Amino acid sequence: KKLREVLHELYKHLDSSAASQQEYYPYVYYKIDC
Amino acid sequence: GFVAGVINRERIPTFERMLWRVC
Repeated sequence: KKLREVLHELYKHLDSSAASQQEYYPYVYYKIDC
Repeated sequence: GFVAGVINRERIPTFERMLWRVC
């Protein structure tokens, strides 16, 4: 969660303009599990 | 050519942001 905020800081400037986020992130994400 | 919609400024911010993120 802290990483969600920090990576928000490190990836918001990719778009530089604005950025609910939902799965609309400024990064391309998927999950891997058991 | 490029088809142009018409909306009444009801919910343009959220809708257009959703368009920008979806595709």
